[PDB]
Amino acid sequence: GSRKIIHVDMDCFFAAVEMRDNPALRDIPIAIGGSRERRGVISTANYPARKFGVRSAMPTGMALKLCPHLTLLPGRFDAYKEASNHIREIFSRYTSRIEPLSLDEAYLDVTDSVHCHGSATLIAQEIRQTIFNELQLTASAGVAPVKFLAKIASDMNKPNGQFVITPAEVPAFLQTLPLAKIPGVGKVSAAKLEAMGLRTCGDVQKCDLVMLLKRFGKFGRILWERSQGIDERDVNSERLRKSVGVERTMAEDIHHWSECEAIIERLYPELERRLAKVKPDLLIARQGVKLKFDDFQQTTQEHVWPRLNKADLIATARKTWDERRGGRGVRLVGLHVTLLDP
DNA sequence: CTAGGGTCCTAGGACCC
DNA sequence: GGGTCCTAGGACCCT
Ligand SMILES: [Mg+2]
Ligand SMILES: [Mg+2]
Repeated sequence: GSRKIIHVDMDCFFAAVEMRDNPALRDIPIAIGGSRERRGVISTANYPARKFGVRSAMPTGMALKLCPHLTLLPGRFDAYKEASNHIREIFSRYTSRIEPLSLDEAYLDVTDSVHCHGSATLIAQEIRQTIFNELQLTASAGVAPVKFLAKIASDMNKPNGQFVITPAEVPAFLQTLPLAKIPGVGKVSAAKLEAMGLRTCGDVQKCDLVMLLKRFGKFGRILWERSQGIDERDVNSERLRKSVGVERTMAEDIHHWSECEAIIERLYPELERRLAKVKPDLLIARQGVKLKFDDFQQTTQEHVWPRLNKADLIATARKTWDERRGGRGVRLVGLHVTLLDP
């Protein structure tokens, strides 16, 4: 009763696309991200930039101090979306059991596959080879009996490689696996887990489920399970978008409602155009706004509302501006919509 | 020196039974 | 007091 799960993951995705489309970028350090003047961050970087320590989510000013010749690119999201659609279609040639997790990656359940003599290892390799043909981009892959181990595995032999974890290999792999590598255990949780002496799955295996449940709730059950290789989550090909949002951080903080209003007027057409692609009649479940202050606290306020409406967003932003700004400056303004249920 | 696109979980009061 | 909706906030995911 053992499933075969593939996780496919594109290498340096946004950067790989820019280098394909402009070979002059192949061997110099490059990164997609907002300039330091726009208070931006790195979305991702190629391997020459990563050599300098440039990483995703690094403030761009830090990236540039580490790597002064970093070439900064704004991003071509239709180019990325197009490569995303193309790899998903490549995935469909092998199975319909496809759960995309972002533009550049997906789980595949190939348990019931007839391709490559039922070998999940060869399926993954054929998929990666096919993606290199056809798109001139490379991908890595992970093969395992459950989702999270497959997703961990695709990072281990990257770029342009794969890694297989058999059931026989699961207990050795788990024993020294850092908790922070489990998707969904982030910096905050890893630091709480570290501070009680829990660093690895082998550490958590020596723990009581009842204690984990008291101290972490449902998360403690996930921790307990994952540390044993337990991950019964099914590959689900039927997930749907639940929200759409548009926000911008300005180059300088704002302090006047007129400035905030001016920003919303430019945000709103963009929110409308994006909603309309998925919901032509603009019918929605909720809409709302987001401010982030110069002390980096953030507030959202949103409400039931039947259809995208600019004036109500302005009104709501006005209340938020007056009712919970407390005189600090504002670095981000955002608009947001919750989609209807079906 | 701290983005923008999102998902999921938690938690209190409202409301309904 | 138990479901469920409403709303806010936050950890976390991807590049
Ligand atoms: Mg990737
Ligand atoms: Mg990815």
